[PDB]
Amino acid sequence: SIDVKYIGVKSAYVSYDVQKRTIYLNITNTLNITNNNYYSVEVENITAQVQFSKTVIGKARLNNITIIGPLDMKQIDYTVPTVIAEEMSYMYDFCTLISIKVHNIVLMMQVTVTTTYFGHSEQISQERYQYVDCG
Amino acid sequence: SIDVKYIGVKSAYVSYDVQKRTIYLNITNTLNITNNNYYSVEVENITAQVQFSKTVIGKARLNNITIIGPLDMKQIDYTVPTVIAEEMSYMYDFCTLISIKVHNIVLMMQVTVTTTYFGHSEQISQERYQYVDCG
Amino acid sequence: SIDVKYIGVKSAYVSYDVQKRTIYLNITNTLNITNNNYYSVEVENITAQVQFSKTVIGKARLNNITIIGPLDMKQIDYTVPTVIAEEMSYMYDFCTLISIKVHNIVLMMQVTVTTTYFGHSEQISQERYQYVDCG
Repeated sequence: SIDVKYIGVKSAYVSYDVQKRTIYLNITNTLNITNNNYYSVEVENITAQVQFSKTVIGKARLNNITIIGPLDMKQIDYTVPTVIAEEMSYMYDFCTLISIKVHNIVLMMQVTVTTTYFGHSEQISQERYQYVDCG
Repeated sequence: SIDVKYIGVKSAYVSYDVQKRTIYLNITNTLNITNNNYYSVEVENITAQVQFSKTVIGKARLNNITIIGPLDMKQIDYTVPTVIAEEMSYMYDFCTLISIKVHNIVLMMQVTVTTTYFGHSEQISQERYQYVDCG
Repeated sequence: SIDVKYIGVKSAYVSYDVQKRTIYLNITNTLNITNNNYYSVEVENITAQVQFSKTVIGKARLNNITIIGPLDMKQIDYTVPTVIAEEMSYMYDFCTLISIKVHNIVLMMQVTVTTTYFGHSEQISQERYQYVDCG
């Protein structure tokens, strides 16, 4: 990868930015640029590539075979009872949360059992996260 | 990888930035640039690449075979009972949280059982995180 | 990898930045740059690469075979009971948290059982983290 940048606020080549309650008087500028970028990414000069796969079974006897794939889940349990009794009193709540399995991002590729691969593979993730905000 | 940058606020080539309650008077500037970037990334000169895979079974007897994949889960349990009794009193809450399995990012690649791979593979993650904010 | 930089606030080539309550008067500047960058990353001159894999089973007898993958979980348990009784009194809370298995980032690659690999592999992670903020 090339130039995978995360900028918090602002990005530029040249910036003359002026913000607040300042004062200019008689400012002069100038700029001369000769930029050039000969990207030559991910090029191939191949004569004979032979991917392959096979299986040969002869005079065999096979019984009770099991091939699971990854990331299984079984017999899980969640129990979040919230009981509230009360009598002749005073209560008050604010910004109460109960969270179970709260996802944000799930990126999956080549999640297989068998995988012959030739080439490139990328996974990029840029974000600004904030779960709870109260006051 | 090339140029994987995380900038907190601001990024530039040249920056003349002026912020607050300042004073300019008779400023002069100038710039002469000859930038150039001959990226030649990830190039191939291959004559004969032969990926492969196979299996040969002959006059065999196989019984009760099991091949799990990675990242299994079984018989897990969570129990978060929240009971509140009360009598002739006063209560008050603010910014109360109960979190179970709160994910943000999950990036998975080539999560397999068998994997023949030829080439490149990347995984980039840039972020600004903040879970709880109260007051 | 090349140029994997984490900058807290600001990044530049040249910076003339002026912030607050300052005073300029009759400033002069000048700049002459001849930058150049001949990246030649990850190049290949290969004549014959032969990845491979195989299995041959003959006149065999195999019984009760098990091949788990990595990162299993079994019979786990969590028990966080929160009981509150009260009588003729006064209570008060603020910014109370109960967290169980709170993830932020999970990056996984080539999490396999078998893996023939030829090439490159990267995993980059840049972040600014903050869990709880109260007051």
